[PDB]
Amino acid sequence: ATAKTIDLTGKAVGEVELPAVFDADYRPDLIKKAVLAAQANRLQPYGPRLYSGMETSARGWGSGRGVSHVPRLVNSSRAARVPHAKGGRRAHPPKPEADRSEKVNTKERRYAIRSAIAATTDPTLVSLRGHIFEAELPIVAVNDLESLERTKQVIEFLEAAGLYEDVLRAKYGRHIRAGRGKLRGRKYKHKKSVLIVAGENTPILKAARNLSGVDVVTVDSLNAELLAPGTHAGRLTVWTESAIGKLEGAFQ
Amino acid sequence: MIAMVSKQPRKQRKARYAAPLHIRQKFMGARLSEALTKEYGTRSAAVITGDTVKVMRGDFKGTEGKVQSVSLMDGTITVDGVISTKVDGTEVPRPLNPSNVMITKLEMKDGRRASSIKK
Amino acid sequence: MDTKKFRGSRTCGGGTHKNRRGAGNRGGRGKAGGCKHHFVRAMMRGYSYGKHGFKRPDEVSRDVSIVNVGELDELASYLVEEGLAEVKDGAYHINLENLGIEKVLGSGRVTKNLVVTSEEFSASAREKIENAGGSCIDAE
RNA sequence: GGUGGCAAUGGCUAACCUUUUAUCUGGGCAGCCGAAGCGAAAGCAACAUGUGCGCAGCCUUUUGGCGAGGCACGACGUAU
RNA sequence: UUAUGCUAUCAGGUGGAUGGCUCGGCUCAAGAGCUUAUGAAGGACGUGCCAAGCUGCGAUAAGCCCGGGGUAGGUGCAUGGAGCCAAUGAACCCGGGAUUUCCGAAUGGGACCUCUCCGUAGUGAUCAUUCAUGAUCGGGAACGCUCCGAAUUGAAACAUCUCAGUAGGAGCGGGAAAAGAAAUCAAUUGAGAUGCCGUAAGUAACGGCGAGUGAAACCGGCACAGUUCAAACCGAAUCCCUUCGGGGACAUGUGGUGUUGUAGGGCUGUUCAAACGUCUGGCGGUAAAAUCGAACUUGCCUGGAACGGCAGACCAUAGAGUGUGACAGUCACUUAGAUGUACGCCAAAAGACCGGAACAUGUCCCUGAGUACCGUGCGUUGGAUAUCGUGCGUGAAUCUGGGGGGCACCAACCUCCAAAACUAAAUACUCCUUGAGACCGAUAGCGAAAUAGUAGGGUGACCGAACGCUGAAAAGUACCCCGAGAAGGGAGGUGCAAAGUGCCUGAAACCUGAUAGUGAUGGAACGAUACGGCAUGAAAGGAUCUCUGGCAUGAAGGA
Ligand SMILES: [Mg+2]
Ligand SMILES: [Mg+2]
Ligand SMILES: [Mg+2]
Ligand SMILES: [Mg+2]
Ligand SMILES: [Mg+2]
Ligand SMILES: [Mg+2]
Ligand SMILES: [Mg+2]
Ligand SMILES: [Mg+2]
Repeated sequence: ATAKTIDLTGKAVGEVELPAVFDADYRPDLIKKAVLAAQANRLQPYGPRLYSGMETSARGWGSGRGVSHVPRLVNSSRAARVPHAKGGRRAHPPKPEADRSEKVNTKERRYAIRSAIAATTDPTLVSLRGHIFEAELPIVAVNDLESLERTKQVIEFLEAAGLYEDVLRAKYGRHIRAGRGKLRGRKYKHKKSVLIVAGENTPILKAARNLSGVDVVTVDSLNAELLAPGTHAGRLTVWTESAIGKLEGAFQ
Repeated sequence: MIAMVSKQPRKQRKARYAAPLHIRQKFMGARLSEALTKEYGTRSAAVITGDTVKVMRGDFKGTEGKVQSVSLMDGTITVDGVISTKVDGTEVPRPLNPSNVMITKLEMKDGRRASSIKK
Repeated sequence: MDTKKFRGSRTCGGGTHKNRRGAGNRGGRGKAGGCKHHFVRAMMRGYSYGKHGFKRPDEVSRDVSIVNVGELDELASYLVEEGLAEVKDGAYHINLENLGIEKVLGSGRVTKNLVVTSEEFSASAREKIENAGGSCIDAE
């Protein structure tokens, strides 16, 4: 329906009418479909080498020797090339020619994204996603937020709006994950706190770029993953007036 | 130097461990005192054998002294008065990492040291 | 299939472990054995032997696109809204040459005066068009 | 098959452009399927319910009435 | 005190799994892409103060010299003794040079001889030329082009077919290569080089019409590019080398014009003026090492060791990480962002160089031959009487001409000009460079976490491993005793901890000892259920819970 405009002091200084994207229904299933499709589309092929365990020239010994029939080396008895021999090929390993990508049609993907955008207004789901805040959703801001070029100003705005608690939770709950993720480059396990959506490319993109667990994107790059990470809708999103005015026919 | 061009831990550790001698000169750095960084325009520099430093972490916290030895390979600096006593009883000096120490006094026996700290 | 369901069942839903060996547990490879031991399956799936008829060249053969007079009559106003046809003197003047359809068939009813021009009209399409007061014109 | 999107004014886009580096957003009507079938082919071209019964459902003097879908005819296109 | 034994647990040995870590591997993407007779790659041998392997280098031999960066230590994997080098700026990295034994394309002759013979001092072979000089030879992970060319297998047999122009082979060759500017595709009228991608489409087509194989055009895209010869007419008007004197090619034609289809070009005349292209140029981008780049190392607590808990203060175009005696935005390297950068690469303004396009003209001239086409055979193809190749035979016409329009011939209509030649970009691949990863985590991932194509096996083609982990710091066990002992043991000490030299945790199998039960009258799938003996029962299990009785209500049954 309609919301309020909050300036840099944090107080609401004007009533804004939300576009028709905001009054969409709640669809966790289509949110999950879009989220899984994007996560599959970002994937990457892997798999062993073309002849892992298979470049040997081993042949079986046949019967009459008291050993099993597995392939063995031509000049020793050591077994090779079979999936149960030591050093043998992985039976059914991953292939680099696999196609892990998924697909959602553009109409239902847009319906999923609109369902995610409507979820940002809902206080119960936004407070049900671990987001800790006292602001009154939706948090629309006047368009001065685009042109502030230092993260201290972003900190002051988030404190004024009642959203700095979730930023602190993202920063101080950012914790080391377990297992093989750390060695492969995924040391810490992160948190999602604040999502800023400016109308166009401004210095707020560089401003809140370094906020802990805070993603900032223009309305054009508003995929459903930003609106609902990990198939759960209810991201604590901060919009502006410019994003609101560039949103009347965003996904219809 | 290891950039955010690569963020993988294995790549960064390989670049550090196989880094050449001219990149291992920068490994010896440490936090200066407040006075030195205020009077030298940079927040830190590299520690040379001889300048007085104070170990601000470990078993020898706050022990100012003269860096007796330094190895560019292992990235280990040995401090006067920060040593170990062996079973023989002889005092073998201990190697401390250069990040553990904080410089208090410089060593201007090198005229090139001024351009080494900055520019 | 469901790999994790059959972890423990040995044969993995295949009966004897002597089943599931190669092409012999299916009766050849592909749609083979269609004259000897898969005759009835060939009949059931359409693999039965034989050739029938001929083909004309595709360069001369043409498949015309059709539309019935009921479809034209019951959405001619959508044509005038869309701009593919207009209304003169109460008769909806609709040309088939630009809608992509090249034949007209009289499936259904005609109510409004449709001045339809097309490549070729069926006899009953001509009858239903002329009964309603419209006209048919063959367009080159 | 289960779950969904859109739905005769139908559905999906493929390559590809946009990448602020493989995500993503907006495009991309070529094309495939559906929309009319029968026939080897030339060729021709149909029902926007004419009728009967009747479940759920609604109404009802609780036994009947109306009855989507369903079942059975009739009519029509084309081949022989 | 019952041995040999049995079962369960415990301690220790042997052992090296699990767990944790990891400078390796794999996969994908993006760049860049040749080298070699000015002697490569690859190999043999040598090469270090103590140096065996690997790596690097070559009798100047883990090196030498010069310009740039860096600056205080260096002396490889591999911080031992003694020396040496370095503030005359080394080590190290980028750039430019020097040295660069023998073999190897190996090239003065020769190889069971990596050396040897002649020394008249080495251009071996095939080639071009003015006989001055120059080219080719080998290697390169795959890709590219040309030619030759199977079988397993599928058809549930098998031969046409398929497997498959695959596997393999020979030649050539570059950063790309091939293709390439219609004697084209269409359809009644259109399009306007080629390549690659999607679709047409499992359609046409082929086929024991079985199994299977299987396009193109239209269309939508990536990228955009058009031209040069032969000839007509002219006739040495030229071209290459050079010691600048001259020589060589060439009248068997160097060069100019010209290059094509509702035909073009030449000869005759007329009109306009001159497009694209070649060269000079380096304004500016790009470009070597590399430079700078924020803010804590504050108090107490535990700890050996704080990055941690409790308090406190700051940075963030920079909360990506890695190291650091444990969880690090603020300690170091860094990071977002700004810089510097020689040689090279691209490069627009501003100039010089040749010129191009039409008009009318006609009994004029030229416009590719063993070629197009045809007969026959074979291969190949989806190509069917209608694919392309080429073996043999035949074989034209010249603008009043010739070809195509999926059997042939006639006619109309449409469309084009072969048999001569060049041509970026879009595309393909990964030795190499960088990045990334729901990838593997040491019996996995390359075979190799590389003293790994190594040890080892084979005459040979060739086959082919295992081995990772001390601790924060060696603080790597002083002194004493036993012992023949630089072995080993005890005592003793360093270490928070022996973790006590393939040393992190340290399983089971197996072995040794102890504890409990039983045991030299005893019957076997080693156990399930119930009841007892012995030992345990601290934690995690019960406390109206355990044992023993009375009272109340008591289903089925019932003395
Ligand atoms: Mg392996
Ligand atoms: Mg059976
Ligand atoms: Mg077969
Ligand atoms: Mg060659
Ligand atoms: Mg060509
Ligand atoms: Mg084939
Ligand atoms: Mg940073
Ligand atoms: Mg291995």
